[PDB]
Amino acid sequence: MRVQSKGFAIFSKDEHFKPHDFSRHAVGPRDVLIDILYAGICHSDIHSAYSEWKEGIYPMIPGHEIAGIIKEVGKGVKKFKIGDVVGVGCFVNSCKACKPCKEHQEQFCTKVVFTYDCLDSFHDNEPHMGGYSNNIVVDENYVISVDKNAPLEKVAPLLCAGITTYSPLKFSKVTKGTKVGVAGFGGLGSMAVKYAVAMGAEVSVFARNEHKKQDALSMGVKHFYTDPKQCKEELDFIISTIPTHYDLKDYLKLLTYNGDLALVGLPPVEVAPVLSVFDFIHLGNRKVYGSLIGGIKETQEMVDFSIKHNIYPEIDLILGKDIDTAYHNLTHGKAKFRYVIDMKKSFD
Amino acid sequence: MRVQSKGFAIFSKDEHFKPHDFSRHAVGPRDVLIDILYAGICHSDIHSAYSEWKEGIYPMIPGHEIAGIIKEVGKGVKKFKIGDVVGVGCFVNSCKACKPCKEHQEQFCTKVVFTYDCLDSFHDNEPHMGGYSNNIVVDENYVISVDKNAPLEKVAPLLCAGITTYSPLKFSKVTKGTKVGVAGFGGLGSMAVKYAVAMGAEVSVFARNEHKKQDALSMGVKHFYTDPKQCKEELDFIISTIPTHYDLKDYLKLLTYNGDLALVGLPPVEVAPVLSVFDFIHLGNRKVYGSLIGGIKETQEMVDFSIKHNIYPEIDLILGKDIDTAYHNLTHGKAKFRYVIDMKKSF
Ligand SMILES: NC(=O)C1=CN([C@@H]2O[C@H](COP(=O)(O)OP(=O)(O)OC[C@H]3O[C@@H](n4cnc5c(N)ncnc54)[C@H](OP(=O)(O)O)[C@@H]3O)[C@@H](O)[C@H]2O)C=CC1
Ligand SMILES: NC(=O)C1=CN([C@@H]2O[C@H](COP(=O)(O)OP(=O)(O)OC[C@H]3O[C@@H](n4cnc5c(N)ncnc54)[C@H](OP(=O)(O)O)[C@@H]3O)[C@@H](O)[C@H]2O)C=CC1
Ligand SMILES: [Zn+2]
Ligand SMILES: [Zn+2]
Ligand SMILES: [Zn+2]
Ligand SMILES: [Zn+2]
Repeated sequence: MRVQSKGFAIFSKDEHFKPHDFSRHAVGPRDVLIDILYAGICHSDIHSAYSEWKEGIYPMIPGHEIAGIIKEVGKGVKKFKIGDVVGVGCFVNSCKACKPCKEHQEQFCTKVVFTYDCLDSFHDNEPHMGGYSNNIVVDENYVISVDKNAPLEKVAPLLCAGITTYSPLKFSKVTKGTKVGVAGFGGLGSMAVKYAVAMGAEVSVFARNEHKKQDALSMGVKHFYTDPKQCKEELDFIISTIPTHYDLKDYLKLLTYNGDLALVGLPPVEVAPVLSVFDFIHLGNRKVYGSLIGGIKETQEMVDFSIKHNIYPEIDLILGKDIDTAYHNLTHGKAKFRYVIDMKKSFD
Repeated sequence: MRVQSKGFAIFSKDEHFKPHDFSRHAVGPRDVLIDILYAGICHSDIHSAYSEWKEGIYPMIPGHEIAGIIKEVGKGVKKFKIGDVVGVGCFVNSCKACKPCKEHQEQFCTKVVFTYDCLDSFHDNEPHMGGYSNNIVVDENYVISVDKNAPLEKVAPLLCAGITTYSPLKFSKVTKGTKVGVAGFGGLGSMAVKYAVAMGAEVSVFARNEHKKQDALSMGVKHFYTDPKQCKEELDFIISTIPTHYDLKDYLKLLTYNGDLALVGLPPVEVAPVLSVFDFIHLGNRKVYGSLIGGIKETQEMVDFSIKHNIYPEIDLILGKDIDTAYHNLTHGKAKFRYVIDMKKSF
């Protein structure tokens, strides 16, 4: 039997979100049915909702920062029981037979099923629906285990903001004394800041004004800039989470010899920056790479780490009916860090 | 007293080379006068000659692969004597006072003087003339010491093709068992192969056809492709020397996790490939950087290493009057590896 669901859907790129009844695939012998308690809003939600990257699949239900409780399990499930506290991230399935799947980087699988705005090739190519909803059905190998005493409203954005920034920090070996820049001081940015500080880094933040400078300082940030040109120092590592137009050269030039610039931010495609061969050679010996989310394994490692060291996103709790207001704030320079939807209260 | 010279000049971006008489600044107290014996031809000479990157300064005398013999020294010269065999690469002066200068990366000095197609601010902003000529006057700190018995025609291209490929291989710590790809099998491509092979790497070459497949095999190349999509394994390190349009993503996607793509090739600016943020993220965990020539100190080390291990470019000797044919061959797929001008025989 298909699982009945409800959530907050957008029907085309210029409309408002509305309550939407729908259904998901039946609980298969390896699936679990999760009741969703908290749903983080990521800026990827907005880019997808508005078709800023590509043409979206509508009706769309975004949200891929999911924290909840296991209500039901398929009969072959071994990794979870009813009552378990869990999280779901940016994808819910992959082919499990390719090189990326075998290397625990399922996010690069060519048959990866992202949580929303993506056809589910494992269920007759039906559109997958995200986390702005009351439940979700996920193959057990894509579910993150969460400590039952962790604050669940704070856990939810670890599922995307947390892994996406944790991953390149570890990949570039950020450690004690590493000079780290964080460009874009929002949901991902503040997680990058917290992890780099917990890792022993000396952290610089680049924002567009000083509205959150005190929160930066309170996080242990050593330099706060409102323009990359103000930074007079060479950095070893920079993570750019910027979701609007900018010039990659302004950051690449800040790096020391053999420094890394890790790109996670994803502006709309028509304004997204590029680097040419001439740019790399002019600013030579400074390395650039991209990072996409993380694998299931490293996502589990990151959640475990974050709960252990009490490293959580700064969140503001809202209801499903506030989604349009949250998206406005996030696109007009009015947001703080993460918004999180209290899904139980939204569905009274 | 200005030094008198002659060589082979282009007078605008769409013309043929012509014999040209000209003069150079006098031998200053830290300068040496060098008699040019062999002048390597670099594709950078063509891009500059043809204004493919920016507005050229004409008349222009390219060549930044110079081997020769010191004929005079200024009175304050302390590293060189008359008779020393030496090389000159892509630049002839710098501020000496910035941080790149001090860290032996003079090629990044904002006041660097490139060997040609560049105004020399140390000499009243006059255009500097390169190596397609009988002589050159260079500050001694920009001159490379060359073993007096090394084969000078094969030394000349070390001064640019050598350092440019040697530097990123060292920077990326290519070593025994590293899987290395080299894209564009021409002057820099062949040097890069020979270094990587000498360093014990497993080497793949990427060309546009198989005309030089047997030569790759001769040099110890393990795999030869005519399309990057042919390559079915992951590479630790790729150096791209390509001077025409291509899609960077075809190479980036061949790198293993934590692999390096090193960019040195510089196609005309109007068709220079780019990577967007979307490209990097879709192809995550694979690092890209550019490399520019090398500093003097690393250039000296590269030359010492090459000479000591007998690692030399494959060269074909030509006359100065054959410059246009050589440029033709290099822009029409008919070149082998490096052309070198036999300067003593060119006048
Ligand atoms: N796997 C991946 O690679 C992932 C990528 N992302 C992408 O990361 C980007 C950021 O996500 P999220 O953290 O949720 O975004 P949010 O808006 O929280 O944060 C973006 C931040 O960047 C600041 N900002 C915007 N433009 C600039 C600029 N030009 N310079 C400096 N700061 C700027 C914004 O502040 P203000 O507007 O108030 O000035 C805001 O604080 C999005 O494009 C999202 O799609 C997200 C998850 C995963
Ligand atoms: N410091 C720096 O960064 C420096 C950069 N350079 C740049 O390096 C580039 C190459 O220099 P050089 O080695 O002298 O050039 P040459 O022409 O010797 O060699 C280039 C090679 O690339 C091959 N080739 C051309 N297009 C492609 C393609 N799309 N895919 C694969 N192979 C291709 C050519 O073969 P064919 O055309 O016959 O198919 C040729 O064999 C130039 O842009 C030059 O300016 C040079 C010195 C220093
Ligand atoms: Zn996200
Ligand atoms: Zn797969
Ligand atoms: Zn300088
Ligand atoms: Zn050159």
